[PDB]
Amino acid sequence: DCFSTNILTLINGFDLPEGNVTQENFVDMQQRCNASDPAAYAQLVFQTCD
Amino acid sequence: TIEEQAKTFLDKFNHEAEDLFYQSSLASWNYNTNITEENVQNMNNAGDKWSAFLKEQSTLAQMYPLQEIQNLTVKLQLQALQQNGSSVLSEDKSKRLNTILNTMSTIYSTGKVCNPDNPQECLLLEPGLNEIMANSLDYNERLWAWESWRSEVGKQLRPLYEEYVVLKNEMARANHYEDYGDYWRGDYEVNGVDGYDYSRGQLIEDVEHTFEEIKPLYEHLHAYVRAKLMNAYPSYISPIGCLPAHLLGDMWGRFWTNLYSLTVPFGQKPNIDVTDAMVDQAWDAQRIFKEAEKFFVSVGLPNMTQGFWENSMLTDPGNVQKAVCHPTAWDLGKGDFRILMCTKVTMDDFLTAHHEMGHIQYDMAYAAQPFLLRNGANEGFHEAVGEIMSLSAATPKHLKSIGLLSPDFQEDNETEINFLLKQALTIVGTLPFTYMLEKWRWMVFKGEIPKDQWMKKWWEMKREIVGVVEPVPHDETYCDPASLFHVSNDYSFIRYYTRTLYQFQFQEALCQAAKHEGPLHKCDISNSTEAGQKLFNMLRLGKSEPWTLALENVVGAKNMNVRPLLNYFEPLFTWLKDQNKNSFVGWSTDWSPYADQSIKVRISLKSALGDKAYEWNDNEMYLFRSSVAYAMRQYFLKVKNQMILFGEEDVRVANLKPRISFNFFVTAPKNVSDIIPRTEVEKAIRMSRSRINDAFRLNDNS
Amino acid sequence: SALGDKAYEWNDNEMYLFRSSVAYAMRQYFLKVKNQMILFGEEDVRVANLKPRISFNFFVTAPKNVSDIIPRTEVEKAIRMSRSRINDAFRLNDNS
Ligand SMILES: *[C@@H]1O[C@H](CO)[C@@H](O[C@@H]2O[C@H](CO)[C@@H](O)[C@H](O)[C@H]2NC(C)=O)[C@H](O)[C@H]1NC(C)=O
Ligand SMILES: *[C@@H]1O[C@H](CO)[C@@H](O[C@@H]2O[C@H](CO)[C@@H](O)[C@H](O)[C@H]2NC(C)=O)[C@H](O)[C@H]1NC(C)=O
Ligand SMILES: *[C@@H]1O[C@H](CO)[C@@H](O[C@@H]2O[C@H](CO)[C@@H](O)[C@H](O)[C@H]2NC(C)=O)[C@H](O)[C@H]1NC(C)=O
Ligand SMILES: *[C@@H]1O[C@H](CO)[C@@H](O[C@@H]2O[C@H](CO)[C@@H](O)[C@H](O)[C@H]2NC(C)=O)[C@H](O)[C@H]1NC(C)=O
Ligand SMILES: *[C@@H]1O[C@H](CO)[C@@H](O[C@@H]2O[C@H](CO)[C@@H](O)[C@H](O)[C@H]2NC(C)=O)[C@H](O)[C@H]1NC(C)=O
Ligand SMILES: *[C@@H]1O[C@H](CO)[C@@H](O[C@@H]2O[C@H](CO)[C@@H](O)[C@H](O)[C@H]2NC(C)=O)[C@H](O)[C@H]1NC(C)=O
Ligand SMILES: *[C@@H]1O[C@H](CO)[C@@H](O[C@@H]2O[C@H](CO)[C@@H](O)[C@H](O)[C@H]2NC(C)=O)[C@H](O)[C@H]1NC(C)=O
Ligand SMILES: *[C@@H]1O[C@H](CO)[C@@H](O)[C@H](O)[C@H]1NC(C)=O
Ligand SMILES: *[C@@H]1O[C@H](CO)[C@@H](O)[C@H](O)[C@H]1NC(C)=O
Repeated sequence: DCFSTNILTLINGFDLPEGNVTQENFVDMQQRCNASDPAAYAQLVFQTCD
Repeated sequence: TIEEQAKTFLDKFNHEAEDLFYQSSLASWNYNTNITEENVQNMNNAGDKWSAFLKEQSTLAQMYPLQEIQNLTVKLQLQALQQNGSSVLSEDKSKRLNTILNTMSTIYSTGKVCNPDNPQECLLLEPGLNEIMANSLDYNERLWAWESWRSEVGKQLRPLYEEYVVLKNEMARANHYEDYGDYWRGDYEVNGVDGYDYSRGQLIEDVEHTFEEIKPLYEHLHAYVRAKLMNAYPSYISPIGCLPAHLLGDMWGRFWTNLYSLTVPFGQKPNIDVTDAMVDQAWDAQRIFKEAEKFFVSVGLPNMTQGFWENSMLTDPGNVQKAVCHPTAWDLGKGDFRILMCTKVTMDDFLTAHHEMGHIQYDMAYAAQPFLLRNGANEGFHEAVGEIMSLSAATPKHLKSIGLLSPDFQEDNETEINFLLKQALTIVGTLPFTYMLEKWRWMVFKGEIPKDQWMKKWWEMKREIVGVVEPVPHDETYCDPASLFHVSNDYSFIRYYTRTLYQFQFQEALCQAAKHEGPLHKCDISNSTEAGQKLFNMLRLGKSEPWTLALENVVGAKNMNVRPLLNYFEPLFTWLKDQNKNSFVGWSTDWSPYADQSIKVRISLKSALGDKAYEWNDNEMYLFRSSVAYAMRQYFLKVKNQMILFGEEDVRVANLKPRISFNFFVTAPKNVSDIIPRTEVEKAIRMSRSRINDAFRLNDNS
Repeated sequence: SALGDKAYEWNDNEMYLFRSSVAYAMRQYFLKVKNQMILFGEEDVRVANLKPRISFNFFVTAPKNVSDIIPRTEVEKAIRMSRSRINDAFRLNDNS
């Protein structure tokens, strides 16, 4: 549930299609998102869960 | 080889073309000075005879090569006659393009909009709508006119424009050109000279470079105008946002001149007005032409031929004959030139006389050149000469010299600031618009912009480059740029950029030849033999040589420059910088006039339905708009006890995203200026949310 | 019958919603089968013979052509395709 919350936060932040990000393609899409539009991702509060 | 019969054919063609061009020019002049239908066909078939030479051009496309013509003049004439134009297209496609162009012109010329409450009388564009957009100070009337003209004319003109761009791209590609934009840019292309070359693509970047030196000054002007509008329409413009598009003095925003009455730096002291003194001197509308000709010859220009004085349409007789007298310098040729311009007693006509006589002086200076080379260097020089002539003839010292503007008057600098701002509202308010429009057209022809993102890119560039925001969202069914005269009627728009620069360069160099001391805008040209010789060392060149050489012969530069314009407007720049201590110079590209009352919607189909979830297309958007209209109807009926006919056209939607998230707002049925406040929309959604949800198979979280 | 208690009243706004639903169904059928995009509206759905039983006749026309009537077979096919959505928009199920 924590991972799902993180995915939802990113999706709502950058308005990507709902089914594009998943459990395993999260880090690369996160990197792509900060590279594309910096200084707007910084407003997001990301929590870590392992 | 060959050169021998090439020349011989050029000579024979010139001999057989000059006379019929002369006859056609006489026929057109007689049509224009006296509107009679009986001779219209008499000249129409005459034009057909000139079209005969078109088929003669077919005789120079097969056996005449290109690389073997080493000489310059014969090559220039040959390539000026070699082009096939639109003839390479098939007959069916050619007639399709012709009927498309005619349909677009007719739609623009005879379009009508009218009131939502009295639909019995409608308004055209040229009278009525233009007066509303120029004179009215009402927010609602201006918004209605802007949005209504957009809706009707753009929605009619979109698909014709799509077919037009497809066909024109095909025709240009089949004519050894990359695209149609390349065909348009080919006017400036110069090659085969080894040192003065100018590529078609290079022009693009040059234009961009020039705009980089304009963005500061314009920005300040923009900010100033914003402040002066905040008093006219309070609570409508954000101090840190862009200007609304319908408040800019006219329908499209090409010029900000009509804002002058609202944005006078010092309204207590008026500027120069001399028509009262001109009337007091009681001068007929004949002596001003003689005085202007004397001023023209004082700088060393050749005397004007007697034929212009003997036969011309100078002043309207005032009899039962009613013919249009729009200003025009007719150059029928062979020493026969005329002026067609109705003369009144104003400053405007007095300066238009100088403009037209500069035009004809340019045109007659190079009469010795061949007929095919009897044109200006490019599209920008011909109007630039007239512009510099009128600018030089409008100085207050000139009025003092010519006997007007009585000496008992001190030239205070506040009136100079007023004049500078009035000039800036015209010259500087149009460069971003021209640049953005030509950029949009170039990228549309190039294929960079897909057919489903024309309006998106249009309004993005509008908000980013010009700092102007639309008052209502416009989807892909609109064709706003096609509502311009120059876009629907297939005309080029880049000239108004380059000319606007060229003239100023000239206005420096010539006025430098007169050894000016003070500011540039106060300098004069009259009685400058060196300046006249320098100008004539370009006037007689014509099209025989590349325009770079002609430009260098005057300013010593190989391209267009922006510095003289900034030196022209430096005093106004200093004043504006002084006057904007508190204002936020710049604009933000996120504020919208409708963004306060919008509601955002986010939809998650995959979470709610998982498998067997439907796709989201424009039909689902239609259903959502219908549902919101139903909710608003029910709320207004069951609470406020009023019956209002909301539709799916009253729900305006913006910012659609692949996440399925968008903003929307609601307006009154037949009134675009009336927006339902967000609280009422929230109440209606609260009332009907269960039905809105179950129409789409989603439940309050998706 | 379907809702029993807490059943809503039927006014002209419900007729507007029904016309919008039928227009949506016709749009979807024409887009997804005949490969044409036609802009049907609620003004193209003509309704007659409204009764207190809530029974009425309707037909459909082309968007800007009153002389063009979609034949009953195409309307039947479109209703068959979109009947589930038409039903669940109104809280009724294939028998009410
Ligand atoms: C997202 O971008 C920010 C930029 O603000 C990244 O941070 C900076 O990365 C550089 C390394 O090149 C560091 O020196 C800075 O200290 C970082 N912080 C700044 C400039 O504020 C940040 O790492 C990215 N977010 C992630 C994925 O951690
Ligand atoms: C426009 O100008 C006058 C209108 O006053 C017209 O001139 C006619 O010209 C012919 C040739 O002299 C005369 O025979 C007629 O009597 C004139 N009057 C008529 C018939 O209008 C004419 O309308 C125009 N002039 C032209 C075409 O040359
Ligand atoms: C190229 O052809 C031009 C004409 O198109 C030639 O120019 C003529 O040159 C002769 C002698 O140099 C002069 O008498 C003429 O006045 C020139 N122009 C006319 C009216 O034909 C020229 O000879 C050729 N090449 C050059 C040197 O320009
Ligand atoms: C302008 O039109 C001519 C003829 O209308 C075109 O010439 C054709 O050129 C091609 C390739 O050399 C030949 O194979 C054809 O036989 C020529 N004529 C035909 C039948 O089209 C040419 O497209 C144009 N010429 C230039 C210089 O643009
Ligand atoms: C242009 O005109 C204004 C106002 O006339 C001048 O502003 C000066 O400001 C100082 C400080 O208050 C005052 O002496 C006057 O308001 C103005 N002085 C004079 C001599 O006009 C401004 O200096 C003028 N700029 C010029 C002539 O270049
Ligand atoms: C510029 O040319 C004009 C043409 O003569 C000159 O203007 C005249 O100058 C005399 C000299 O006192 C005045 O009395 C006349 O009234 C002027 N003419 C008019 C129509 O007003 C002027 O002198 C010339 N400038 C130069 C370089 O001498
Ligand atoms: C409106 O609909 C009618 C019939 O659907 C159209 O009339 C037909 O037009 C076609 C093509 O011109 C003819 O072949 C038929 O004979 C016409 N009649 C019928 C009954 O089919 C009419 O063209 C449509 N009008 C518009 C503007 O689309
Ligand atoms: C999912 O991510 C890829 C790469 O970023 C990109 O194609 C797009 O954002 C998404 N894919 C599709 C087909 O939309
Ligand atoms: C030009 O022609 C007119 C004829 O009226 C003459 O008066 C004038 O002196 C001429 N201009 C000159 C010689 O500069």
